[PDB]
Amino acid sequence: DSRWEFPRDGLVLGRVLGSGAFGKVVEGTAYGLSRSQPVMKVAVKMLKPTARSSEKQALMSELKIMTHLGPHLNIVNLLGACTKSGPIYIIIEYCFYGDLVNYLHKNRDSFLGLTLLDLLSFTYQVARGMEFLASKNCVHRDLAARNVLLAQGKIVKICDFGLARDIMHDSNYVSKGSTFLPVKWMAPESIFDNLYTTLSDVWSYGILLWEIFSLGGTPYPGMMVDSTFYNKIKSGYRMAKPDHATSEVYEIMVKCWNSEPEKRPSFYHLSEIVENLLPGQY
Ligand SMILES: *CCC(=O)Nc1ccc(NC(=O)c2ccc(C)c(C#Cc3cnc4cccnn34)c2)cc1C(F)(F)F
Repeated sequence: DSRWEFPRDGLVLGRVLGSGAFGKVVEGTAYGLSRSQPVMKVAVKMLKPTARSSEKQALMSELKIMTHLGPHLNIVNLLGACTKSGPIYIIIEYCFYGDLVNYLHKNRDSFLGLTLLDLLSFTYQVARGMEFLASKNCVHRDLAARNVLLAQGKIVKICDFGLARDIMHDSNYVSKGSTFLPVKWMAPESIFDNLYTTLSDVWSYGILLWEIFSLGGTPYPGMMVDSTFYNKIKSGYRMAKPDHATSEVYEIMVKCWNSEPEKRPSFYHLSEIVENLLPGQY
């Protein structure tokens, strides 16, 4: 679609927010990208010179998929793109607080500020975002706190850095076969039987909830991903309750970690359940 196209001379590129082996996301400023906000801060995903044609095809397809998702409050907001007469730029609205892991770490010590209600809100918003993606038949496959951004007003924005994360030198991604995988976030059917569904996303959402209510802890702390780890998961091992989880929130996580995928709750039902834990009703 040509509606998305934005001229390069209207885009200022700044510091790198994140980089992988062949892609990167840079902070930027866009001039004339909105009539109402003629000077607006953005993030821009682009390829590095290192990238080959396979990684260039993936960026164009990523743009194509993002155009077809349409907008949702809890997904990163696609604003425009640069495609003609140059390398592909994907322009997204800048999320003030950055990624959720670092946000949780920065606010862990002053936690009562950051409140339990804020954590419940993040939990609810992610579920609403994942519900949207599922409705578009998009399986995330890498849902984790590191792939959740936070905009001002404390609004969750699910994202996927993809090529802009160095999964080869990130401890959260374990070598398996030809590539590196977020094993500690993956459902057993994904690890051992290579099945990726919304229901496997629901497992990852449970791991994400553990991240939130541990205030950014590493899942299965101390445990290396090895054959001992793999066998524990198949045998029904699950993480204990994080410090700042209520019993209700822990029960939600355990439901997400059912060994049988069809027994995990939908992202829609998850939204309702978390809603009843929040004060007030709309
Ligand atoms: C169906 C599966 C699917 O579509 N997954 C998917 C794949 C790719 C994305 N793309 C992004 O998340 C994305 C692209 C480009 C850019 C620039 C950004 C960003 C950013 C940003 C904004 N503010 C900050 C602050 C610090 C660091 N980074 N910032 C993101 C998305 C998806 C999705 F899962 F959403 F569908």
